Amino acid sequence: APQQINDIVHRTITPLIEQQKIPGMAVAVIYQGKPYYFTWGYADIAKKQPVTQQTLFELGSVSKTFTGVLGGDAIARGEIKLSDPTTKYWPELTAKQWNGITLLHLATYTAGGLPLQVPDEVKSSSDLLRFYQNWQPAWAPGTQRLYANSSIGLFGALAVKPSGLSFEQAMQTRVFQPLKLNHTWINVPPAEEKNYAWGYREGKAVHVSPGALDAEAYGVKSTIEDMARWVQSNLKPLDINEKTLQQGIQLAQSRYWQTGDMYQGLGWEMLDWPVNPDSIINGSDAKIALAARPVKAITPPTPAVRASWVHKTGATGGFGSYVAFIPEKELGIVMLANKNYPNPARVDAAWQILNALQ
Ligand SMILES: *[B]([O])([O])[C]([N]C(=O)[C]C1=[C][C]=[C]S1)C1=[C][C]=[C][C]=[C]1
Ligand SMILES: [K+]
Repeated sequence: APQQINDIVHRTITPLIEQQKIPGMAVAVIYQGKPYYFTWGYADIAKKQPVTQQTLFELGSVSKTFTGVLGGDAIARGEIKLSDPTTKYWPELTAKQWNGITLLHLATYTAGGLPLQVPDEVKSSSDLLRFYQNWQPAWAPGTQRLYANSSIGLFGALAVKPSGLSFEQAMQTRVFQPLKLNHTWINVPPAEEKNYAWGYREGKAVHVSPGALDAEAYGVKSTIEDMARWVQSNLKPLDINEKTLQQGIQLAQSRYWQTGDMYQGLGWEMLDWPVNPDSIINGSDAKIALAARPVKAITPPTPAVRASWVHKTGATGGFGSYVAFIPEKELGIVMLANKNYPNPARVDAAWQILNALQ
């Protein structure tokens, strides 16, 4: 690798791993559009398996960027519209609080305070309908943002209904396969288990447990190579040959709502660049508090702005992920770890690397 990239990555990441006691980590830097890869430590401490470029990590909520792009692809195909009422795709949702809640609201966490998590007791399709029917919004639609797996999760499930495919099949056929993400999975096949890192929580090896709307909200596993390819695809959507997928990516980085310095896309979140990491932390879900924030509608949404810091954090019980990129600089980073360590530390490291290289 170019020595400047080698140096800033190692000089940043080695102390981060020490500070945070991270067992294993993989990083990719995308510079002038080429990926450069770095690995440290262990995918499996007990079996002494190193992190490699082929190691699978749980992306956690970075999965929402795939969900948002898959939804964008469905809009581009003319299967759904973000202006559609939720009830067009789920007419069984007859409770009157749903009147006025659109797919846009679900996708962007603005439906009125859908909860963060779907309860563990929701096990069946019947259970899931009961949950949404019984939910009482705190706020009118389109007035406050409250980050929520139950919101964008439901968006993903509904978005694929016109296709006639399961969510997983749709993601595979319409996003993973066209982009050559051949080691990216909603369900890790047995053949790939040799690559699947363990997550570590309180020093115990753990993997994400099944849950309602898991695929849609937090269920993707991927390698550093495929994640670098995902960043490249999102940096340069005009190089994508499949027209609806190119359009979908563009829709997911459109700016739909503003809160403070932050703009909400479909899965992706964005700020204007230049921006400093304290302002990114407070302008994002990377902060340690669960924040209800009033939002301003961007009427109509601003198309994807090249001068942006585009990012997403993710976690599972045992993993912590971060992706950020700046389109007008052809520059991005992926950080995958098998420990859920504090978000500000992720952003700090990412910014330190990208600002050195831009
Ligand atoms: B995401 O913001 O990373 C999301 N992830 C998950 O819900 C997956 C997890 C399973 C167990 C622990 S995290 C998230 C939302 C709200 C709280 C934490 C993580
Ligand atoms: K599920």
